Amino acid sequence: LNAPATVCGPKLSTDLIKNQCVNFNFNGLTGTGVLTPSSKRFQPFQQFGR
Amino acid sequence: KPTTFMLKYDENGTITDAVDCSQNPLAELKCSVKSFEIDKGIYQTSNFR
Amino acid sequence: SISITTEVMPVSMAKTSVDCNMYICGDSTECANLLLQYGSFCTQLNRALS
Ligand SMILES: *[C@@H]1O[C@H](CO)[C@@H](O)[C@H](O)[C@H]1NC(C)=O
Repeated sequence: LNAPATVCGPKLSTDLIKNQCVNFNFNGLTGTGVLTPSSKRFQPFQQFGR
Repeated sequence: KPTTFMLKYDENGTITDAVDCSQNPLAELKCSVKSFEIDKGIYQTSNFR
Repeated sequence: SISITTEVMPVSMAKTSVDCNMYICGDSTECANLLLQYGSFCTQLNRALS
């Protein structure tokens, strides 16, 4: 959980669901919340922010 | 379904009353106060919704 | 002489409330289960704040 992940696991991807309290999983970062579009800009090759 | 309940046990080891915390705001208030009798006024509740 | 002097005194402060379950275990079911083992501690702070 530092960089973009290059070697990974054999799990199937799923379509995005917007505006609903769902359990997400982004590169092994599990959680629970609602998903909204963003206007924030990131540094290159940076995955997530806190 | 996985839900939140609250149960009351009497003086003989049996279940006599129960409430579901996700049905009504009144039931959510009962689950937050953790009692079946509540008094007059305004209270703040948890998220069992 | 007639002199008018002023005296400032506080009366009240802000009223605040804290949701214990969402401060400690934010949207986590497992942490909620582990929090019920600590019985009747979150209900003791709401009484004081009220
Ligand atoms: C239940 O407990 C009470 C009080 O201990 C007792 O009087 C009664 O005989 C018990 N049994 C029933 C069936 O109520």
